[PDB]
Amino acid sequence: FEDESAPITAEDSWAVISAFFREKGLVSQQLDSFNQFVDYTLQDIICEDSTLILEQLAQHTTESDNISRKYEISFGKIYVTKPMVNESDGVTHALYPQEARLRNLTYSSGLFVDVKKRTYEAIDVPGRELKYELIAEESEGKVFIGRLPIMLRSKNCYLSEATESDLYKLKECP
Amino acid sequence: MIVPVRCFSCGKVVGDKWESYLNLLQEDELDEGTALSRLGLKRYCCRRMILTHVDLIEKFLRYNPLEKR
Amino acid sequence: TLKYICAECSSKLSLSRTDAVRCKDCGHRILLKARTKRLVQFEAR
Ligand SMILES: [Zn+2]
Ligand SMILES: [Zn+2]
Repeated sequence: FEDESAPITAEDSWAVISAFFREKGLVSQQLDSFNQFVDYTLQDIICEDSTLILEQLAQHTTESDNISRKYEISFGKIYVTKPMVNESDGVTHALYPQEARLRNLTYSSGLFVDVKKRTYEAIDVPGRELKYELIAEESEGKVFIGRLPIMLRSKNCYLSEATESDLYKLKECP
Repeated sequence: MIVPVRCFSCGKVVGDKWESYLNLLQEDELDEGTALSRLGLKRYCCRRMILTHVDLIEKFLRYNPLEKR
Repeated sequence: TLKYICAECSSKLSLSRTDAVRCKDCGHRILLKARTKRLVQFEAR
């Protein structure tokens, strides 16, 4: 007690267990796995490969049109938004779990990606190496590629930061 | 949910001893046994009725009414 | 006509068949039908 370094009894282990359950919770593995997936795994899946190259050879029967094209498309950063719902009239509004449960919707958030539309050309001189230079069509602009379902209380959910009073206001059981 | 009107076993009216019980626990700083004895609950059938009650009605009352006048 | 209550305003709204199912105060699309007027009998047992 008075000694800071006094040994602990078997009753204090329950204080340690209480601290563990305060920090972690009972379903921490589900939320932790989903947070890791959304925060890092989606970006890895998007960036790995996902570089479609299409080398359109000149196929020149005559020397007048001896130029080879090459169109390629890559994908940059991914943006995941908060859950929102598209309505019949086209108006999109924020969707809450105790609306998707009643209206048979899906609690999902849209995914967007920065497309990067590059392309090269080459002066098709036979014998000389096909040197592929830039045609200035180095184009690219997020595009909606789908919707990811969101688990509740995860980092990208409306209830992650909600307090007890806010949960009562949103008709959600604490 | 809310305090039962009567003891299941014998039938003693315990529905009017809930707020007094909470007051005794809070205002007078009595322990549960002395508070139960102060209210006149002598058989353990009644003591388990009052002692083990979980007053869930408050949680229900935290939500906003569906039909507000 | 027949009455309903908004889910998050508790506002009474009388609607016909041709009316779009929405709340006229907040635009909410969840509506609860009003309590019946006919008497209900319960056995206190
Ligand atoms: Zn009894
Ligand atoms: Zn409304």
